Amino acid sequence: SPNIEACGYSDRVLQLTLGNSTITTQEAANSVVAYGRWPEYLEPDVAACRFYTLDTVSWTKESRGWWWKLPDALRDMGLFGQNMYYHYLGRSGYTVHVQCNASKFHQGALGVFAVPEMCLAGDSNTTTMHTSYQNANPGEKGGTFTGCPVDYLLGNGTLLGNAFVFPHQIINLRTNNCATLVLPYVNSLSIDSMVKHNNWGIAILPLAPLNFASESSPEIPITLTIAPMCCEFNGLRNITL
Amino acid sequence: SPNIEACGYSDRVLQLTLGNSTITTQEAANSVVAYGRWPEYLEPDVAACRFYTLDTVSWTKESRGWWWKLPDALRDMGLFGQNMYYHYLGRSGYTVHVQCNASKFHQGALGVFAVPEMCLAGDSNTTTMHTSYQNANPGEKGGTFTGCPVDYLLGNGTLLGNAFVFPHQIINLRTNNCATLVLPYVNSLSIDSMVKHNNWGIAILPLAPLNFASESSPEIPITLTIAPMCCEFNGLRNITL
Amino acid sequence: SPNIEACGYSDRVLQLTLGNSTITTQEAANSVVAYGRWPEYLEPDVAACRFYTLDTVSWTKESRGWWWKLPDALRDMGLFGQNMYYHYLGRSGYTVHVQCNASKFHQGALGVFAVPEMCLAGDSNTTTMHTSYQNANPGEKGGTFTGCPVDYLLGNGTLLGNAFVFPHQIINLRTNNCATLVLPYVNSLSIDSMVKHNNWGIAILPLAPLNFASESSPEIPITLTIAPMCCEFNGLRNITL
Amino acid sequence: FTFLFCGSMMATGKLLVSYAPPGADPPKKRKEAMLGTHVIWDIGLQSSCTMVVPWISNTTYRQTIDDSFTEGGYISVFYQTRIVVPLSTPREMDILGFVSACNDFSVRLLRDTTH
Amino acid sequence: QVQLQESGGGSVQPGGSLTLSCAASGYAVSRYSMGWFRQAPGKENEGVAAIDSSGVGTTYADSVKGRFTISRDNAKDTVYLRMNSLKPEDTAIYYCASGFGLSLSRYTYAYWGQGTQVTVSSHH
Repeated sequence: SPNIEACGYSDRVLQLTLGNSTITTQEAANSVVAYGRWPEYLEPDVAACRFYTLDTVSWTKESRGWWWKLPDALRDMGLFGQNMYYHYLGRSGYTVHVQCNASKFHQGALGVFAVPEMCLAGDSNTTTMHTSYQNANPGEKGGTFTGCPVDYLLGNGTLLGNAFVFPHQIINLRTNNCATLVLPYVNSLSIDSMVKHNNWGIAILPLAPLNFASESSPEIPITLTIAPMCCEFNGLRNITL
Repeated sequence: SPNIEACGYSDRVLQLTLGNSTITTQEAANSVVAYGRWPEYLEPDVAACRFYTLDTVSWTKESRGWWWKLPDALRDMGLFGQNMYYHYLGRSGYTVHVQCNASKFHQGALGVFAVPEMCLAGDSNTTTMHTSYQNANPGEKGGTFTGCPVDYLLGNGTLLGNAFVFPHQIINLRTNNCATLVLPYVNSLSIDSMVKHNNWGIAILPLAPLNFASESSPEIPITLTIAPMCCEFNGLRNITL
Repeated sequence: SPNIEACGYSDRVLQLTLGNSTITTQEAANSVVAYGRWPEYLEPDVAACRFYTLDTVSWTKESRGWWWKLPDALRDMGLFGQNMYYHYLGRSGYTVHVQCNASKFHQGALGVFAVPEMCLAGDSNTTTMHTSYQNANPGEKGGTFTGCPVDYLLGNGTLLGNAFVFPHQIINLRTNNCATLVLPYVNSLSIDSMVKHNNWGIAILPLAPLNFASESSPEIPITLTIAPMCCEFNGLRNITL
Repeated sequence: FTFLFCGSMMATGKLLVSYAPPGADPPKKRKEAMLGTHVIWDIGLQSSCTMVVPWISNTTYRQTIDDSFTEGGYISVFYQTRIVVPLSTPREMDILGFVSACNDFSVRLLRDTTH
Repeated sequence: QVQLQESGGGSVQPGGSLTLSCAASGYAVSRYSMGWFRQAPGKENEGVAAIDSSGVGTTYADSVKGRFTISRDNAKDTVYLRMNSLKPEDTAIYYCASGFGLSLSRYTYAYWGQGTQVTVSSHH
């Protein structure tokens, strides 16, 4: 689906500086808008709309994959976590940026899938949700697939090969080191409870296995930076403390 | 100094609504600007510039008085307490509003003194500060004078009778039920540490004793509402949590 | 429903003089039109359209309430009682004026409800009317509620709390000493028999109990003055005598 | 929410009516209630007090059914001070409460019951 | 909607104790809290003990402070009133009610009960 061929190596470094935060993107070009819709409006504004970096996870030959939930992931991130927790409402878009660096000597391909309403493994259609609020919500450390989400079934009862129906990019080691996904707010309502319902599902699975020459780094790292876009919350409620 | 005679009873009720907060002032008129200077600028703005009510204290025939510190008092008040604590800097003015209600049957007079750099009792000029950070900073509950601040010495080695040199109003039961003091930021520096240094000193002492007829309320209550005005803090520091 | 705040005490005395009669109203302002309709036409005119004072009733801590019927109440009042009795027809509006005076030392709240077709207690829906023509028609002395009209059921099988659906005012001792209700003619017909059918139902119940300080008046009085407005009767019948 | 004070003119004091948006724990201390939308209602000045409950909610149409813990504001008055009394008033008075919808209030899917 | 029954009420002795309990209906006691009011015959409702369900922190009236206890079990759907060192005044018409929480205030309680009478000084 993502049959692109930017350049291959590295050309120019253009750093995104949104408020206090500062990413130095590989370039910046090769970004995918989900369904062709930029996030929009239906209060820390520019102060709260800044990319927060989650924890770095280790990609090794045996990795099955990883998954995250939005808003959930960024529930501990300063200004965004707060306005999220001190409001009954909240809707917001996201700029997902997944960086995966290596060399001219590694190989493989990661698929970064952004799935709306990504319910995970519990074939119990006679009842979704299932897994306790704490299990389904792993926050910033994220959850992992296994050969409890089954990788080839994208952990939801649907063969991986078709996951390309959801917006996505493929980080292919020989081409790009970054994937960029602008995801607008997707839900059945104008605005809803951020604490209870998870808007999107960031999925990253080994579409090709990792292979390094002779002896180098035994494993390589991947990073996810997520930025809230057009975030509003109603209504200035409690300020407990 | 405050030789005024508004009306006497009650005329019109004009409520001050600054953001989420809502006071219904006795009237509003009869306000004193300290040294004839309104507060001014050298970020929750209108959201953080709203009157927060401190705890209500009981005025009885034996009361010696009460005292508070600014910023200190409002250190626990939502948006203002936070921006105060998450910043090395901070300067700000205040609208002090002290309400003292009774009837046509009570009598006495309270002096509301606003003293800049109001150091309290420790004749040790060879060393001010003295009283541990916790003692000198009683926050919202406030401190009390005694017949350790001595009332007639305004608890600082200077005879009360002269306290009228500092800006002040006198709540006289037969005339007004409210005192209003717009106090600008007063310090030796452009902007300083709010946590360490106390800008003003709100003092309330029985200038006349309280007297009620036959049998009524054994005591009457007084209330202090304080509003931050033109508050800035530098610089977006830590967000610990 | 009647959330008003005129002044509180007394300002100006403006006396209503309609013909031979003369009321000296507390003021005059704070009058409620029933359903927003002034009385109107579909023969002693200005001579018969004058406020007649009914008997004064005593409001005490144990009062359950009082009730009256219109036209019924004013059946003994000179020119209006006569044209009422010497005619098969008759329709007419009313200016109900209930005065309740005390001091700055009494307390409580009276609800003056004006109920159209106010049938009273006889849960026998399989038959209203019930109570003999003489019982249901107590004329000028009026009828009383009890803890036979039950107070909280407004004596008609409907919880008092909702009585505010009918036009009404609340005489609240700290605010107003008078209630004024302009009630137009309300019936299923253009014009009907005044002797047989009762148009309205003046209800006055203790919404708050009466409380006087130490020792004062053991009870306070309330007064109802009612004025016919736009009264026509058909047709010059018998003049018996 | 409108409240009419029915206490002896000559008395004073201060009260605080407060709101707390859907979800939050019932604010048990003044200090808490003080944080949410609230109005300081002076007894002395004006006998009546109106405190509008804004429409703060998730869905377009708020559920009017019997749900587990629907939210759901919190209108509650608090002793800002403690009642001042003149000479010898009974010292105990009441306040009444009134509720009403607004022009922006609507309803759908005509349901029922009768027995 | 919810109709919780006042259990444990009986005529005991001065200096004694008595356990009281109220079982849920309509909802699981756990969301609303539960408390007790002893409206002494001919006097107003009188607050004694209150406790929050999903956030245990007890509140007692000063007239019964120290001596009286209150506890909860959200799993058995019942609220436990432990009245200790009972005296002759402690003879009232007891009541349990559910409110928000956990705040002995004449009301701020919804569904009440039938009224269980504990005549402490039963012997003369």
